[PDB]
Amino acid sequence: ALRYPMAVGLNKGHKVTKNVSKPRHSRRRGRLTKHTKFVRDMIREVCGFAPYERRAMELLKVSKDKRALKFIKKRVGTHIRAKRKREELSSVLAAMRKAAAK
Amino acid sequence: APSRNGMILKPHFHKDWQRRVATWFNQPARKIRRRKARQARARRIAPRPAAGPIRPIVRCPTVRYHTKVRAGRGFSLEELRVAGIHKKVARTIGISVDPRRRNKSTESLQANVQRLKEYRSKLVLFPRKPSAPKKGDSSAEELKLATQLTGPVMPIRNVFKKEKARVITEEEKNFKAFASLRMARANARLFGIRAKRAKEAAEQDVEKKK
Amino acid sequence: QEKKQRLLARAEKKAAKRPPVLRAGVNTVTTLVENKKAQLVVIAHD
Amino acid sequence: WRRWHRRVNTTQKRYAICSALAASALPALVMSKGHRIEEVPELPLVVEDKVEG
Amino acid sequence: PSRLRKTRKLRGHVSHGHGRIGKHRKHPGGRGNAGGMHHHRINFDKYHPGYFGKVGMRHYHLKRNQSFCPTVNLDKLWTLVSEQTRVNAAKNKTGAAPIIDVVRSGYYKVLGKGKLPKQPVIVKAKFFSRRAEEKIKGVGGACVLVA
Amino acid sequence: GAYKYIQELWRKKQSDVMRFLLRVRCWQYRQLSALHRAPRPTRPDKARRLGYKAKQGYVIYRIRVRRGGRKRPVPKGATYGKPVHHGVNQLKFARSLQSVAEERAGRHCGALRVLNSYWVGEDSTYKFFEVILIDPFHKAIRRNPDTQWITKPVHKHREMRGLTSAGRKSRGLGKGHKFHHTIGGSRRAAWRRRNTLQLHRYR
RNA sequence: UCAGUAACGGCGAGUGAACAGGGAAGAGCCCAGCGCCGAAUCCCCGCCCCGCGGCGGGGCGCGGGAAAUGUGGCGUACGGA
RNA sequence: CCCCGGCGCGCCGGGCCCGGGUCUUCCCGGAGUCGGGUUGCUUGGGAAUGCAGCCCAAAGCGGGUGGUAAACUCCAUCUAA
Ligand SMILES: [Mg+2]
Ligand SMILES: [Mg+2]
Ligand SMILES: [Mg+2]
Ligand SMILES: [Mg+2]
Ligand SMILES: [Mg+2]
Ligand SMILES: [Mg+2]
Ligand SMILES: [Mg+2]
Ligand SMILES: [Mg+2]
Ligand SMILES: [Mg+2]
Ligand SMILES: [Mg+2]
Ligand SMILES: [Mg+2]
Ligand SMILES: [Mg+2]
Ligand SMILES: [Mg+2]
Ligand SMILES: [Mg+2]
Ligand SMILES: [Mg+2]
Ligand SMILES: [Mg+2]
Ligand SMILES: [Mg+2]
Ligand SMILES: [Mg+2]
Ligand SMILES: [Mg+2]
Ligand SMILES: [Mg+2]
Ligand SMILES: [Mg+2]
Ligand SMILES: [Mg+2]
Repeated sequence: ALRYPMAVGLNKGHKVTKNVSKPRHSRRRGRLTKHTKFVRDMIREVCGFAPYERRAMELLKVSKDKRALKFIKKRVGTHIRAKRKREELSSVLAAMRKAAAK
Repeated sequence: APSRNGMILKPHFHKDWQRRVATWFNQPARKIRRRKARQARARRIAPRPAAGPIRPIVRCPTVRYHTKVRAGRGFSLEELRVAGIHKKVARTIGISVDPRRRNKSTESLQANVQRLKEYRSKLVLFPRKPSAPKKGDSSAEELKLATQLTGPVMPIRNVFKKEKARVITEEEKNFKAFASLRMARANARLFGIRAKRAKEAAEQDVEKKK
Repeated sequence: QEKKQRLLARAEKKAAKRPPVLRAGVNTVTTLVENKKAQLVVIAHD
Repeated sequence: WRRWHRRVNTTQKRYAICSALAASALPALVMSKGHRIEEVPELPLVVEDKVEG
Repeated sequence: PSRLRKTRKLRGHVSHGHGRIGKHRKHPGGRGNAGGMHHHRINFDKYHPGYFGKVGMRHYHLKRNQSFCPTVNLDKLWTLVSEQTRVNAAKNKTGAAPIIDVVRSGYYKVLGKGKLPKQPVIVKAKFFSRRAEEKIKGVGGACVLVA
Repeated sequence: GAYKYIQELWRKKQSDVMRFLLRVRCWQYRQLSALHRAPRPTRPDKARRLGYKAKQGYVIYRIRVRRGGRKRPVPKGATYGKPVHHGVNQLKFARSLQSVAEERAGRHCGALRVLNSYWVGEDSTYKFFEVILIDPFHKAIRRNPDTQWITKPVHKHREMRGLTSAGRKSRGLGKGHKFHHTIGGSRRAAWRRRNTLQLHRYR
């Protein structure tokens, strides 16, 4: 058919050629590096876990995952931050099982 | 008290506004001072252009102004990179640099790249040591003609591509401008729910199938 | 005092190998230990 | 902050300059302004450009 | 000028034009818009219906550039191009119609008020009204959409 | 790379290691006077990333500020006003306790310039901050171009005009839609401009 | 200029910004950190030459000190080595 | 006619031994801070614009923002302490 660019609709906009360039280096901020992961895993060996993290893990051992999130969320503050935190502790608990199994 | 028909007015004079009145009786004296600092600056940097560094072209944001272009802050690193100008050398020879600005499309990128190349073609460059020219410097003949420039460098102007009269086709005559717009609004409004309904529909029948 | 001497002798040697040495500091030593370039690390107790 | 200054439309200000120039060429009006032009050769009085130097 | 104002004529007349009985007191009735729902209710109801109350949704952070959409009617459509543009098209024989780009003239939407001359034209705009497109089509023209 | 481990180590303030060190050090800090010259930065990593350098002319001070809000200092709690201004408790001070710590260090050592500060510990009653100060007349400071800025008379008592990092946090500065109060450089600057009547000659 | 506007408000009295646009002016940069360089860094003392009413420059001292709990060079998100 | 200043041209002794393009391998960040709860003030900022006290208390394809609270999900945009 005949079709025009339109100021409304799903394909709205004046048509231009998009140009692809490397992302600005400021956009990699907060990317984990193997050295910074190694340093954080070392501090985790020296220091350990916080009392709230340990209490969360006790909830996760008995498979109280829903209650574990609510405790974590109440302590860290946000759902997304808690979801990421619950996952790490479960990964830690999973690793401890494997190490014991070995 | 109100009196017959009248506008309801809410003047904002319930503070101590007289303590903070800014008269403008120094306006002509400000205008002279600003001009006198433009002249002493033009003399100070001559033959460099009085206006200042060359600025790029940029399209104004929002739908109210995107039909217009103007002078931006400075050329972007992608623009300078494509034009073979070192970013630290750009400011020394009258070119402005904007590390923040991103080039999203090619055409705008190319327009500033060409603007740079045109500017580099008009640049008359005086040797660092007057008696010892160097590789990139302008010849002594074209230094005798180097005169200061007034006004913005290579002024930016909104040019319109004129289209001549052409015979209207049956395809164009048949196009439905109103219907096309109204249907486009509907499609972009019901897209998300329609996709949801299609997904649920498949699930409902699949459980019947399996 | 004796690094000044070595440089002066280096000038005499010029006008006409690095021996092994300890490494001081927690910043220097930590980087060496991560690189596995240290054979023995001594840490003060206080 | 009494309003000392007044805006006058450019079109009117130019009008006022045309009225002044038109009036300046009529002996009756220039006489009636008190000027002693009873013996100037002509109105308007145009002299050669030498007097500019 | 103060020489043309009432004060000069009111010299010698006691009360200065505010009456002997009611006098000129400081603020009888209140200051500003006091009393709208009270001793001043008739004036507000009589002359400012709708003044009190709330209506319609709030919209935080309104940006008036988002709804920029200047409009032009069809009766003004041919002024956006020079005169010789129209006369040349009307008298030529090949049937070629001129292009009127209303965005270049600072308009986005084309409205239908008025009638067009019997002369084909190609119109470019972001938006059209339904009657604008019909009227534009009635003279042999076409509507072209731009983004 | 030791400064990386220390930075990460001090992020685990609830670990067993850190709890022991904070507890004992808060106890020690609590046996001294409220303003106390310190011999070296308690936190070499934190101090240096705030601008400190381990050279003559940089000095450290430890300040002890009482915790809690600002009680309105009115006799017998009477405010003599309207009910909206009857509050005596639950009121808060506009500036942080880190800022107040810098001001107390800054006022005491009037001949020194305050660079920055950091948190070293706290208990239920006291917050402890170490403040970095610079002697603007030592020659290790005046002759180094990178630090000649802080010797200028415009930088006298930065902590007392809300110019330090801690001090400038209560001023509501920043870019974007969240900080429209301080367009023009400051709240008063925004207010003056917005509350001044521009009467042009031709109006 | 947006704009007495979006908004706030016994939604009463009242209060009330910003983006975009046009101008004045126009300028950009530096650390910590990550690294590598024999601490390559700095202050003060005495003697010698120049200068000495903005106390500095150079040469010499197995002269003292700060500094490996980190000074200087390179380098900082536009990436850098 | 005096003085100060500025702008230029030469000599002595110093410092710097300096750059660009493409490949290859490497490195890259600010914590009792963010964010969350509550309280008080504050704002036009309205299920909370900013600030502060107290409590909780982070992460690293993370974090902040995207003007109506919240979950899932894409985008865009910056890179705080
Ligand atoms: Mg009346
Ligand atoms: Mg009236
Ligand atoms: Mg009478
Ligand atoms: Mg009377
Ligand atoms: Mg009267
Ligand atoms: Mg009366
Ligand atoms: Mg009155
Ligand atoms: Mg009150
Ligand atoms: Mg206050
Ligand atoms: Mg904060
Ligand atoms: Mg800032
Ligand atoms: Mg208006
Ligand atoms: Mg009411
Ligand atoms: Mg107010
Ligand atoms: Mg603006
Ligand atoms: Mg300008
Ligand atoms: Mg470094
Ligand atoms: Mg940046
Ligand atoms: Mg930063
Ligand atoms: Mg108050
Ligand atoms: Mg208020
Ligand atoms: Mg929303």
